[PDB]
Parts: sequence; C-alpha cells; structure tokens
Amino acid sequence: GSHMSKAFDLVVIGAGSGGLEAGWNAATLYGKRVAVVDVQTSHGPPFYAALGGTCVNVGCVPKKLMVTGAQYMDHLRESAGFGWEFDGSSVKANWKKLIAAKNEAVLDINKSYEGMFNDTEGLDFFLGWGSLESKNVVVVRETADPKSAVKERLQADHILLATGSWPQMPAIPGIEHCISSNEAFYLPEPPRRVLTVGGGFISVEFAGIFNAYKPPGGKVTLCYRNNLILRGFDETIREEVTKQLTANGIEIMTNENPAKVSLNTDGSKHVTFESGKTLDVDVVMMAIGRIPRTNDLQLGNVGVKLTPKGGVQVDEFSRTNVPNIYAIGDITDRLMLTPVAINEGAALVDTVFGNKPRKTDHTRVASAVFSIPPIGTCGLIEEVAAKEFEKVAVYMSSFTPLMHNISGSKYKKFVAKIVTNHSDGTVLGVHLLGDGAPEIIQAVGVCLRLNAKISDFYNTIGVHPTSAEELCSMRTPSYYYVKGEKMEK
Amino acid sequence: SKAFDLVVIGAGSGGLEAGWNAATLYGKRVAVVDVQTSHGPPFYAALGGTCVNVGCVPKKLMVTGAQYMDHLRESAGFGWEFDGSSVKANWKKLIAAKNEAVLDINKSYEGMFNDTEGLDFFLGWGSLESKNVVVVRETADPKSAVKERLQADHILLATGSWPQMPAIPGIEHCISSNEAFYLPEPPRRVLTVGGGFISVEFAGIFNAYKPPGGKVTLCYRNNLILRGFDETIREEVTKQLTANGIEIMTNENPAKVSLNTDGSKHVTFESGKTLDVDVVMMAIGRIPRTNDLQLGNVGVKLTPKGGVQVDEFSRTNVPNIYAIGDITDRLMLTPVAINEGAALVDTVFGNKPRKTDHTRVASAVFSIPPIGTCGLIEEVAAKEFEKVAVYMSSFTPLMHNISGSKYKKFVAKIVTNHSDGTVLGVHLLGDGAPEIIQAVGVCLRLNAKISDFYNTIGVHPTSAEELCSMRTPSYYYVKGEKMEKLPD
Ligand SMILES: Cc1cc2nc3c(=O)[nH]c(=O)nc-3n(C[C@H](O)[C@H](O)[C@H](O)COP(=O)(O)OP(=O)(O)OC[C@H]3O[C@@H](n4cnc5c(N)ncnc54)[C@H](O)[C@@H]3O)c2cc1C
Ligand SMILES: Cc1cc2nc3c(=O)[nH]c(=O)nc-3n(C[C@H](O)[C@H](O)[C@H](O)COP(=O)(O)OP(=O)(O)OC[C@H]3O[C@@H](n4cnc5c(N)ncnc54)[C@H](O)[C@@H]3O)c2cc1C
Ligand SMILES: CC1=Nc2ccc(Cl)cc2[C@H](c2ccccc2)N1Cc1ccccc1
Ligand SMILES: CC1=Nc2ccc(Cl)cc2[C@H](c2ccccc2)N1Cc1ccccc1
Ligand SMILES: [Cl-]
Ligand SMILES: [Cl-]
Ligand SMILES: [Cl-]
Repeated sequence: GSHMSKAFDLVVIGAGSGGLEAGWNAATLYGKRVAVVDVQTSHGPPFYAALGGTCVNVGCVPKKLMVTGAQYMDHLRESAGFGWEFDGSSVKANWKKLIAAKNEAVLDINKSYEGMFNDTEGLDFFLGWGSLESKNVVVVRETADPKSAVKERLQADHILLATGSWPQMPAIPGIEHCISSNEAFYLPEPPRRVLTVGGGFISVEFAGIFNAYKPPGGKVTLCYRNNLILRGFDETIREEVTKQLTANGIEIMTNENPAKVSLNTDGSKHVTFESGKTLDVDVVMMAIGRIPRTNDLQLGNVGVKLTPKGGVQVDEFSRTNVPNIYAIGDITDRLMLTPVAINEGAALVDTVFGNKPRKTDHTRVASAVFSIPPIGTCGLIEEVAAKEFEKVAVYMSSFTPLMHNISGSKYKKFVAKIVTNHSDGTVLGVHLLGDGAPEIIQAVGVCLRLNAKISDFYNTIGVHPTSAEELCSMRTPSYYYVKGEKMEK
Repeated sequence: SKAFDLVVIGAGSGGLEAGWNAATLYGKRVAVVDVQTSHGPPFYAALGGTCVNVGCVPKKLMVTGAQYMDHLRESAGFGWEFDGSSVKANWKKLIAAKNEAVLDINKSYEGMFNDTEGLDFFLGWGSLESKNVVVVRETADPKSAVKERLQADHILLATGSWPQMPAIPGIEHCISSNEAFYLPEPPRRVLTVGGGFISVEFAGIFNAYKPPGGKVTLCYRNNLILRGFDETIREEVTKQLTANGIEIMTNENPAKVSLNTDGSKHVTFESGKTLDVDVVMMAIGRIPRTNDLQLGNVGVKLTPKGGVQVDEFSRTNVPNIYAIGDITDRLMLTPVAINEGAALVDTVFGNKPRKTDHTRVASAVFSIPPIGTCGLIEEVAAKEFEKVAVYMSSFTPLMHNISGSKYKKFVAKIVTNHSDGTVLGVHLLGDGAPEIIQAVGVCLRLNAKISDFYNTIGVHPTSAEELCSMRTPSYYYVKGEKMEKLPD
C-alpha cells in the first residue's frame, strides 16, 4: 500500500545565501522542521553553485580571494619605492596554484555546511532539482528536465523559492563559444587574451583578476555596450575607475557590443561587434547580467506570477500571489547582494514563523566593487538625488595619496564624495574609490540609518593618517543641484 | 608692522590651523614662529610640526614599507613565485624616500606662507617677554641675540611635546624616535623601551628592515603592553608581534645603559638581567615642551604634570594667552590639536564660541597588524554603568589561512550599556582597523545603539561587516563584575 511522504513546516528550494539563513533561523530559533534542496553538495562543474549558494561557491567568496591574489602584482611592484629589492625577472603568477588554494577553501566551507546539516535537529538537506508539483508539494528530481525520475515528494506547509540567478547569455551566433563567470573559476590555464563582456562589477572584477595572472604578452579587454562602465555608480568614480584600469594595462571598449563569435582554426575566438570591428581572444567571458533562475521551478503548476523582467513578484514581505509561497534573494530581481538575501530570509522567517513581522529595507544598502583599487558605496548618487530633492549638495575630495607618490602608482586617485539634502544636511549618499574603500564604507551604512547630517561627519575628529578621515574634513560643498541643475550658488 | 592680531609659537598641527583660519577666514595679521624651516637634525620638528616632520606622516610611510615583509611572504599562498633568497630590505632607500616626501611638505608649507597675505612666518626661538610681547631669539638659550620682538594682541602657545628620557645612568647613550627617523643603517639588534604606540610601531618597522640574524626586543615595565587599549587586543597584538619574530619583554625596566667600545649598548635591567643591542630607543612617554617658553615672565600656570593649564576654551590664567595641542598634556593627537586651534580662532575672532569635544575621539595604532579604536574600554565602562555588555568576534580571516599567516586573528568588539543598548566603545585589530573605525566615530556622535549596528546590512566580504553581525553579548559586567551569563 501507500506510505507517508517526508513532511516539513518549510521547504526551501536553493541552499544559498538567503535560503540557508531562512532554513537555519526557522529550525534553530522557532523549532520548525525544515527541508532544503540543492543540486550539488560541493562546488564546481557541472552545476557550479551548490550547497552554500552562489556567493560561497562561484561569487563573493572565491572572487575576493582571487582579487586578493591579483593585488600582489601591485604590491610586488610598489614595494620597490619603500626599498624592497629582489630579482624582478624571477616573478611568475601561478594561476593553477591560486585555483587550487581557492578550491580547497571553498570545499572546506561546503563540508562545513554539510556538517551543520548533519548536526542540527530539524534541518534536512536534499540533493537534486526541486519544483512545485502543487501548492504544498515540492518534488525533487534527478535532473532539471521535468521528466527525470522523482527522488522524493516533500509535503510542505510553506515553500520558499530561493534559487538565485544565472548568467545572461545573449542569443547571438557563436554564443556557445563563450563562457560565463561560472567557468572562469575553473579555467585550467590562465587565458593569454580574454574579453570580458559587460560594464558591471563582475566584468570589472574579473578583468583585474585576469590581468594579474595572464601569461607573457597577454592582453585583457573589456567591452561595454554604452558610453561609460559601472552604470548605477557615482559618475566621477566611473571615470576614475576607467582611467585606473587603463593605467594598469586593461583595454576598455565602450560603445561596443558583440554581434557574434566564430571559432578560429587554432581554437581561439573571433569576435565581431555590432560596429564591424573585430577582436581575437582565447576567452570570451559573458558578464552582461544575471537573470532570476525561474525556468526549472515549474511555477505554472501553481500560478506564481512573474514580473515583466522575469523575477518572482513579491510584496514588501516577500510573499507571492500564492499563499504559503514566498521568494527572496536574486530570484526577486531587487538588489542582487548576499547580505540582502540573508536579511530577506531572516525577515521572512520572523514574519511567517516568529512574532516580529519585519520587512527588509532595500534603500541605503552599502556595497563594494573589488576592482583594483576598489569602490565602496552607500545610498543615492547625485543625479538620482537631484531628481528627488529641490537642493542637493555635493562635497568632493580627490587626490593621489602620499604612499602612492612614493610607490609609483601615481594614477591611484582616491575619491571621496558625500551627497546631501542641502535643506537639512541629511546625507543621502557616500561614494569612495581607493584602497580600503569597502572597509571604510561599512560604518557609513550605520551612519545613514541614523540619518547622519554632513555636520555629524565634519564634527567628528579624524583618525590620522587615513583615507577615511577625508569624510570628516569636508565642510564646503564643491557644488549643488537646484531644481535639477548643477552650479556653485 | 611688528604688531599682529595673533602670534603663534610653534608652526605645527594646532598652531598652523589657528594661524591659517585667522588670516584667511578673518583677515587678521598673523605671525607664526618655528625653529627650523624643514625636517631633521638638529631640531627634528620644524615648520609643519611633529606629525609632518617626525611623527604621523613619516611613520605611516615607514610602517607601509614594513608591511611588504608580510606581503612578499603572503604572496606565495596566492600562487606568486620569485627568488626568495634575492629579497633584501633597503633601509637607506626608505629613509631617502621618506625624507624627500617630508621635505616636499615643508616646502609647500613655505609656499603657502609666501603666497598668503597677513600670514607671516618667523625663524627662531619664541619666548614670552611680556603679556603682549613675544621675543624671537637665535637659540633656545634666553641670553642669545634677539632676532625680533612682535607685539601681540593675542598669543597662542603650540610648541607641542618632546620625548621623555628617564634619569638612569647612561641615558645619553640612548636615542628617541627623533633619531630613529634618521638612523643611517637599520639596527641589527634594537631595544625599544615602552609599551605605548611609538615603541610598538617602531618595533614593527625595525623588525622588517633588520639585517640577517637581527632581533627586535620591546620592553615594558608592567605585565602587558598598550595600556589604555582593549585588553583582548593588547593580548592579541602581543601574540601577533611575537609570531612575526619580535621579542616582548614584559616586567622589565632598564636601570643602566653602558657603552661598549665597539659602539654597542649593554643594558642592565632592574631585575639584574642584561641585554646587548646596537640601539636603545626610549619611547616611555612624551612631555609638554614648556621649558624654553620663559613662562615665568608672565606667570602662565603649569599643572602638577608639566602641561600648560587650560579651561575648555584653551584659555590660560593670563588673559589673551592661549594653549592648544600636546602642550596641554591631554590627548596627544594631530587632529585634536587641529580641532582645538580652529575652535579657538572661531571663539576669539569669530561669531560663535566653540569648544573641542575630547570624548569619543577615534584613533589608531599602526602596529603590524594595526588597531582602530573609538570610545570606552570595557573595564572603564564597568565603573560608570551598572550593566555593560561586550560583543566580540575573533577569528583568522580566510585570506590568511591561504596566506600562511594563521596567527593573524581579526578582533572586533562592541561595548554597550546593556540597559538601553547605547554603544560606548568599539575596538578593532586587523588589516583595515584604522580605516574601519573612522565612521564609527560618527555613529557615536549619533548615539548609535547595538541594534543600529546589527540592523545595517553588511558589505560582503569585508572584515568591517563583522560589526554588523553581532546581536548576542559574549559576556557582561554587572556592578563591575565580569560574568558570561546575566544573573537574572
Ligand atoms: C561572480 C559573482 C560575484 C559576486 N560577488 C558578490 C560580492 O562580492 N558581494 C555580494 O554581496 N554579492 C556578490 N554576488 C552576488 C551573490 O552571490 C548573490 O546576490 C547571492 O548569492 C544571492 O543569494 P540567493 O539566496 O538569492 O541565491 P544563491 O546563493 O545563488 O542560491 C541559489 C541556490 O539554489 C540552487 N538551485 C537553483 N535551482 C535549483 C533547483 N531547481 N532545485 C534545487 N536547487 C536549486 C543553486 O545551486 C544555488 O546554490 C556575486 C555573484 C556572482 C555571480
Ligand atoms: C613618533 C610619533 C608618531 C606620531 N603619530 C601620530 C599619529 O599617527 N596620529 C596622530 O594623530 N598623532 C600622532 N603623533 C602625535 C602628533 O604628532 C602630535 O599630537 C601633534 O603634532 C601635536 O601638534 P601640536 O600642534 O601640539 O604641535 P606640534 O605639531 O608638535 O608643533 C610644535 C612645533 O613647535 C615648535 N617649537 C617648539 N618650541 C618652540 C619655540 N620655543 N619657538 C618656536 N617654535 C617652537 C617645534 O618646532 C614644532 O614644530 C605622533 C607623534 C610622534 C612623536
Ligand atoms: C547562521 C547561518 N546562516 C547562513 C547563511 C548563509 C549561508 Cl550560505 C550559510 C549559513 C550557515 C548555514 C549552514 C548550514 C545550514 C544552514 C545555514 N549558518 C550557520 C552558521 C553558524 C555559525 C557560524 C557560521 C554559520
Ligand atoms: C588649512 C591648513 N591647515 C593646516 C593644519 C596643520 C598643518 Cl601642519 C598645516 C596646515 C596648512 C597650513 C600650511 C601653511 C601655513 C598654515 C597652514 N593648511 C593649508 C592647506 C590648505 C589646503 C590644503 C592643504 C593645506
Ligand atoms: Cl600557471
Ligand atoms: Cl640598508
Ligand atoms: Cl590600514
């Protein structure tokens, strides 16, 4: 006869930044029975993400290590200025060694998270592909093909969709000759010539990475379809980052977009842009965007509605149009950042299972770009602020620090900008570029949630000598926007 | 002509801020006096002050130089390969690059005087002749040729401080940090005497630039270095200096230093223990530089400590004579002195009176690895508040597991008044700590609570995000008593 399905208060689809924080909190804080589904228990091909999520397996965590590795190129050169001497012709960047180090580090996190499943009562992990068979039934199948064999049918009171996002690949001829960030983490050799396609943080970060590790006579090229990389970021910074990448030897192609790629005789790639221009490279890494990973969930089975862009539509509390079905993290197409997914999962579990309804605040969120040098930022850019306030003030400091006069890296301009509501002094945004920018910016996030005014920044006594003390020496606006237009008046 | 709205004795952090605000923001006629136009022997400090010439600015460059000892080694873990045995640390190169950068700052400060109307600079030694007279003499000797007398509406004392040298026999064979900046070769064996930030910072510099077989020793007369800093961090920095080869000799104080014929120094400690070194750098404290001012001539009051006494608005007992900066023997920090000077000018020549806030001042120690701190340490908090909670996070970041520097724990601590959640102090150890703390200083002006920190979304991956991931206290103090759990 028949026998019982395994049953849960909460089934989470995707063992990532957001779904792990939800699953953990529901099990350990509210004594719920939780199932969590993911397609792999450790990182890498075939599926790249795995137990742990995108950040842990193929984003924030391995990239940062790789960016840190890339920084030694600068450090070794800059040390001469302080008197370090050594045989410069003996220097070699060993990519294989970096990839192996990073692989070990990620696997340890993978194993560690599996151990925490094994050790936590009421928190179960399920290996495979999850989808919605009906409103309270989650099936887990062998592969993403909806006709592959069912492994388990889970009864679920509540279902959380947290499958994250996936790299956008444009439908152009030869797209199958390109890679994404996923494969970039697994290249067996460092590419000699690479094109990173796109202007966002992922394209920019990997360009620096590839730039540090490329072999003899290699060349890194980045293309973006518009005028100026890093759309969404402060404008001075977009321009500074452009020049500083260039200065470190990276070719920026603005106003270009690939129209197709063919394979050369020798296995390299021959890229033709929309403009008629061409470029031959060993690697084409597409990083033009990430799209909500919804295709495998079978949402039609239950009528979960999407937005026009393709994300799962949700209210401020992460609820879908179907009761007992929720969605958080990249699948919702808000801010695609790990600590927002984390914050979203926690808020959702407080709301549904705790006694503290709460909604995630998506404004004033701090974030970074680990370019070399990095960007740290929190809040509104000046052109956004000008459109929402009658009188905006901009304070700006920008100078090559002294250490970098001695180091020889003179192109390294530090930029600090504070954007105010000039009617009351409220700080709306802070924008930084230069060494340590991502660390400086964290407590600025706390500042904005405290409705800090410019006078709070300037009244604070500086720590000397730092870059950060620039945020506390600015008293006079560099310029303003008055009902939409720039001046010093 | 020889009459000025303001005379500043000491062209330093505090004095030059005051000298510049008065002339540029108020149109006052200003005179500033200093002993030397650029850095170095004989007088070390000069135009720019201590920070520019023999303090924050050159030491930060030199600690920056010292960090490459770690960087070169840590690079192997990330796949970098080069001939380790060809590595050499060239001190003369470092000192020459430091000297050039500092000289550029002297020169550009000289430029701004020459180009600025009613801001005048005078070479020599300033002393108070009468209430509205400042004499500039040739040397620090009262009895040497007068160079100028300047009539002064208002007088600012900003002569700063000077290394304290204890009266032990053989003190004359020891140096201070002043000479340390100009050593022609890096010492092979060096004893840094003091538990405070100059000693600790210099110990890390010498440790990196030391020749083969060299050894750095730091000594401190009490049990634990960095008195005044977070206890966890004091212990943790101690272990990480030891892991990088520096010897920490606590509970020891030099009683005698004698000179070997080969030029080395033979140090006898109070314990009767002895040690031989090439250089003994005394960094046991810094005292207010008041001896050459001739304060007797007008009776400006000094505290039982040596410092010019002042009220909150930098006023001495002699009307129209003010004191700011290390001469006041309070917080000896460049940006404080700068704040004091500007607040004083706002008060004397401006609209609104203004007083410097001495509480919640963020500061750093550029040790390797470095410290960033703002506000109260827990044991001081436990004396002023009935329930205090401590949130702590301490672990070796992942980059240092790959780097091979496993000993490098990052420490983050928040101290609250547990009754209302107000953040009383934050204390940090690890790469980035001086940069991370700056904006914490602002949070504390805004009376931030622990929940304001925890509710802010992290920037990931950073060390700083650790400040925004703490919601459960690690331990507490109740009525001064340390305990893990609250009692009820
Ligand atoms: C290259 C790169 C670098 C990044 N760097 C940063 C950074 O520095 N800082 C930062 O904050 N963010 C960074 N991010 C973003 C961050 O990774 C995401 O915002 C975050 O992981 C989203 O969390 P999530 O909970 O939405 O989903 P994820 O963490 O992506 O988890 C989704 C999981 O679901 C699994 N899954 C998918 N479909 C199914 C299915 N049908 N059944 C079962 N399991 C399924 C996937 O395997 C995956 O493990 C980066 C992203 C990338 C690609
Ligand atoms: C090694 C070292 C490292 C330091 N690092 C830091 C740091 O990292 N961060 C920080 O905030 N602080 C640091 N400091 C402290 C900082 O330098 C001082 O707090 C600051 O410079 C004090 O400023 P001041 O205005 O009181 O006078 P100073 O900057 O000390 O200026 C005093 C000036 O007066 C001159 N003078 C003295 N007597 C006379 C006279 N009678 N006539 C004419 N001129 C005279 C001297 O030439 C000197 O230029 C450091 C100090 C030292 C010694
Ligand atoms: C609290 C927590 N939240 C997570 C958020 C995002 C990720 Cl990718 C991982 C975790 C992690 C975790 C690990 C296994 C199962 C559930 C949660 N986890 C458990 C944990 C406890 C103590 C230290 C580190 C991790
Ligand atoms: C405003 C200002 N304050 C100082 C505080 C401390 C020091 Cl050590 C130096 C200055 C600096 C200055 C330089 C020459 C004369 C007076 C003041 N100065 C001038 C300046 C203007 C713009 C950029 C940098 C320095
Ligand atoms: Cl290689
Ligand atoms: Cl040398
Ligand atoms: Cl730092």
